Amino acid sequence: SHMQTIKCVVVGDGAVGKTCLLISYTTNKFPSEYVPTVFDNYAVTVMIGGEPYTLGLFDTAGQEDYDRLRPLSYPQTDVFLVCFSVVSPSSFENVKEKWVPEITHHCPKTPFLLVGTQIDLRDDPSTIEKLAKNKQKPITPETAEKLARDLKAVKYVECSALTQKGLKNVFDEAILAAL
Amino acid sequence: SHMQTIKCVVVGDGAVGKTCLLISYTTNKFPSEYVPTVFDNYAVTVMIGGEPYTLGLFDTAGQEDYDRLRPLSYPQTDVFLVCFSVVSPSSFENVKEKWVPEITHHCPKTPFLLVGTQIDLRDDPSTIEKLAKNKQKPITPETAEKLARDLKAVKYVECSALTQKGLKNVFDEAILAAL
Amino acid sequence: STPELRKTWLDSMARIHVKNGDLSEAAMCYVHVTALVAEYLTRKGVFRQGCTAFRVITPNIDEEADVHFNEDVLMELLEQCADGLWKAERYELIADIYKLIIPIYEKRRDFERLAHLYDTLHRAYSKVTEVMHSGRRLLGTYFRVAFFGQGFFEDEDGKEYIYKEPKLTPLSEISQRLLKLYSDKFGSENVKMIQDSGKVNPKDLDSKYAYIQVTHVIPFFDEKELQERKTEFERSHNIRRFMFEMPFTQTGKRQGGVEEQCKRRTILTAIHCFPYVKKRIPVMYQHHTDLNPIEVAIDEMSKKVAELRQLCSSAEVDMIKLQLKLQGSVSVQVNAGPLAYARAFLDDDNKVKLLKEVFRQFVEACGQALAVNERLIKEDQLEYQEEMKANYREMAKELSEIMHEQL
Amino acid sequence: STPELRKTWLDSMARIHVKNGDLSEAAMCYVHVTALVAEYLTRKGVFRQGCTAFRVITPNIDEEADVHFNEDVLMELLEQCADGLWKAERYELIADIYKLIIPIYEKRRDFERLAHLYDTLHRAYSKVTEVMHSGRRLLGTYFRVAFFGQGFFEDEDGKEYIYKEPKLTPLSEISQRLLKLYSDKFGSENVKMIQDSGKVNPKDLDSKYAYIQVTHVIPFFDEKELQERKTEFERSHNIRRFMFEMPFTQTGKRQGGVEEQCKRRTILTAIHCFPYVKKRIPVMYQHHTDLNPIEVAIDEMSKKVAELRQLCSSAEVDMIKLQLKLQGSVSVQVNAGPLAYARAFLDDDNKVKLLKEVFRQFVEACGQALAVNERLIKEDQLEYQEEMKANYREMAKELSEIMHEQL
Repeated sequence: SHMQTIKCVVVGDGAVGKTCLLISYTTNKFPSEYVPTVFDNYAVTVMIGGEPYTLGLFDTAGQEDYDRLRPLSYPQTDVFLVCFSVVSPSSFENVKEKWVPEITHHCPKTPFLLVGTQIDLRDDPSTIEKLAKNKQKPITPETAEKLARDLKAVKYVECSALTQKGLKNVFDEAILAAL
Repeated sequence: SHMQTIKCVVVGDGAVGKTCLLISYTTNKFPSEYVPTVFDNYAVTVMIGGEPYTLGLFDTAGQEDYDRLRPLSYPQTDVFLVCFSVVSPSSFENVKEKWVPEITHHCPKTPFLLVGTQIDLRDDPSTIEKLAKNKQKPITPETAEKLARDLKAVKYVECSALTQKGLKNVFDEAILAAL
Repeated sequence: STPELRKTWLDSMARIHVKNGDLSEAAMCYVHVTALVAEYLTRKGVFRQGCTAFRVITPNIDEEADVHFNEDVLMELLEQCADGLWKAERYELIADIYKLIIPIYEKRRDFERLAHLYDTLHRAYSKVTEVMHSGRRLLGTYFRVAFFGQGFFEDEDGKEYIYKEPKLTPLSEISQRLLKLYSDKFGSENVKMIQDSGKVNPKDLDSKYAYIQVTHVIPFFDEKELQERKTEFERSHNIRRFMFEMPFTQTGKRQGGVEEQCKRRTILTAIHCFPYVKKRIPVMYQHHTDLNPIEVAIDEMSKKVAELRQLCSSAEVDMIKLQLKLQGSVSVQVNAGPLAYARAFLDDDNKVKLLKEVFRQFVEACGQALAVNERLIKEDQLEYQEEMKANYREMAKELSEIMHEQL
Repeated sequence: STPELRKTWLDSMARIHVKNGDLSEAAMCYVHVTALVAEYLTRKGVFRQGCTAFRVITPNIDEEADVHFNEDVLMELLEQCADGLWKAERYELIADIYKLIIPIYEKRRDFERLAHLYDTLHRAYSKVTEVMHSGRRLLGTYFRVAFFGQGFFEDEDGKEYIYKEPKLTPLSEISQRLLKLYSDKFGSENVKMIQDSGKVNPKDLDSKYAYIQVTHVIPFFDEKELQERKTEFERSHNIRRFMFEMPFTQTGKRQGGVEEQCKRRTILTAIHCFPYVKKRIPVMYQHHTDLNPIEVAIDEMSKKVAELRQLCSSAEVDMIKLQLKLQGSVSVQVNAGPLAYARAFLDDDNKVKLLKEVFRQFVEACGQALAVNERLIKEDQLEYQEEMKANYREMAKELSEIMHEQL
């Protein structure tokens, strides 16, 4: 009867665009066009296998100032989204070093996906140059899929809030994983 | 679905009032009030255990001129009504001597009832006198019930077409016996 | 407070009808109460029509021309009429009630109530096709009843009614019931049944007695009405006129030979239509029409050809009933036989012509009946069937000897 | 033969809508054909109303103002509209169609057809209460779409439409679909997406490119309309106006801090209502209204109190969704927090008053949300719940420091 409300907690470093993509998707607005909110967290209704689902996206701060409080929101979680930007090697690193350790400490059996962000920046000349001067290149899907299977993530998905590419699919998969 | 049409064949001596009571009952007319018909046989719809039933009453001639043809109408019969007048000792006799022999010859397993007629004549002074001068009295129910159980009739029923007493019941029982 | 008082009486009547199992009379009581509340509320501007909106359900509604009364009350009364008419098995009339409430439920967005009434309507129309096929709906039988005996009946003396009886109540049942009822309250020796269906001249009654006349009637319709009322239900609802046929002869009367047999058809008009809030209704007006012996003959022959036709025209034929009717036309044992009409009237007033016509269809009809029966019989007949065929041939031969024609 | 020709076009449109799964547009096509046949037949005196009888179903019917056309044909078309509207999941509109045929079936005594339509109506109203409870009916999402580039779009250049998309089609889906569609037919390097939701000045577009602007909109209703349209369905059917909200700042523009943040609400009017016989409809007229940063603040706060209230007022509460909203009001991690509004505007234009009011209900609402959550939590939270309680207390204290009040 009444529609069911999936709990999805979103974690990752603080400048990988994670909140931006949560707001863009749930408001159906391009990243530059939404009215800023002083509130946290987002709800969106999505259709999967012909059926509607309310997706509750719980946003978290990726900063250390919040290591204590953040895990409080972890009980009752149906699925985790672990975000890093594909043009930020430190982001990717923190998936391995901080993020999946943290969520699997607290929720050993709750599924999670690896979410690659800002994929439209793989094409940005300036971004590629900045990475080059440190002998780095943007993360590829291949290398992200690997980390996903090695870490035991249900799968890897990636998107650009900017171009909207892959955005819908990311949350389609999050719901599929919770079910 | 479609309502079911019970076959009831009516036999007995020719001056016991049998046709009269068939016509009276099926037309809902007192014996003196119905329009005479040159046709034979009658259909009437009756309600039993809350359900309607079409009762087909096949009339026969009680005379010997008809011994040959009469039994032709006996195949497919669901129930027999064997009629005698309760103020006519010969009638009663013919039940034993001619009528049940005939119907059970042809339909050994089809039920029949004994029907006593003209019961309002048990009270007629003139009729009782006529019977008295031959050392006879009108047949009583007791004596009719006996013949009924001895002959293997399902039961004995009796009526007056004149007063309408017992008339409905006679055909209620005929349908109950066919079922 | 007359409206309130009328409702009180109607509600009280309905309860009694319910205990007695007269559920159509209860239902009319609900309709009359609902009509009076609707009349009131339409005048207040609260509802868009009163009384006349219910005239399609019953013409008797004309008789009905607080904050105890409001929209909510009207709604509950409408719902009650719908269930009342369901229980009375008058399914065809439920939509007339529900059309009046549907817009109210729509306006209130009451979708669960809409769902409920549509479910009832669906079931109602399903029952309609069902009983139209099975004949298992028995809406009642009717009788003229009249009482006589000033000393006994006081004001009821000479008054004629039409009584609407339950189901298939036969003459033997109502006549014995009323005989009992009054035998009990006057003494069996002071109560007489008048069987004669003709007008009773009081001047030849014995003041010493209470008399009761009971006569079976059926609903009567003229040609125009038969065309407007196209179903059995439409010929069983809102009926005001009733008819019976009585034998007479000129030498007075009743039952005679075919050559002398007349028939009087009496049409009686009740002051209200059935069904009504009561199960017995005063006779208002009556009249009659007499037929000749040749007219009677024509009348009976026709009803026989139509009968055999209907039986044959059926999707699925009812064999027994076909046999009953066929045998009784061609293999007559007890009564005079169809030929007696031919001898008496067709042996060499020129509506003799018409009796000839009818006899033409009759031979063909019996013919068709034989053909049909041939395909239904299961051998164990066959002889039976053979005889009737032989009887039919013989009969055709004679009608030619008489009409000097084929056949 | 224009009527015949219009029918041919509408029938052809419907087939395409059916293959595409746009069953509301197919259904409107059936309704328009039925309306045109009804118009024709009413003029011939064969049917009692044309076009306008269907206006309740769709105001667009006005656009439609042989012995190929007759009563039988109208009847079959009515039946088709009913099934069409069933398949489009617009259950509430089926009775409007069936009211038009019911009297015809009654007149013809077609009781099996009556039974069938009432069964449909019953199921329709059952689905209505069902989906009103479960939210599983998804009638579609809407977008403003506008194309730019004379060289590419010819006549389509500058034209704005509202597009009605299936189910819950999100911006990411339609925008990528249209980008593909035109990238394919012009070359990916000649096609640009305009993300800016503001009016695009053509004078600053590059003639070398085809541009596409897509912006999500929702149905718009004024106060009077919100009162007439009392259900979600009534706010999803026959809708002509759409709205979106766009951020701006005076120094131009879009996204700024709370102190500088404006919002423009744009109302767009389509030339026809949805649903229609096409799934995209030209914009006819538009206008907008700007809000102040304090007005924006007031706006967002209210939508939050209403939100928390709705969540608490529920028969059965949805705990997760309650937690999502509650946590995001009192335990804010990422964004500025509700207090930022209080600091920026309530620290010692007198509609400052109203922002104070709203903040009063907000603290109470969060309060109620906490109470409710306390009874739903299964211990494994409790700490979580404790923190939010602690956060809520802290927050109340500060708003007093600012409003100099209780709370």
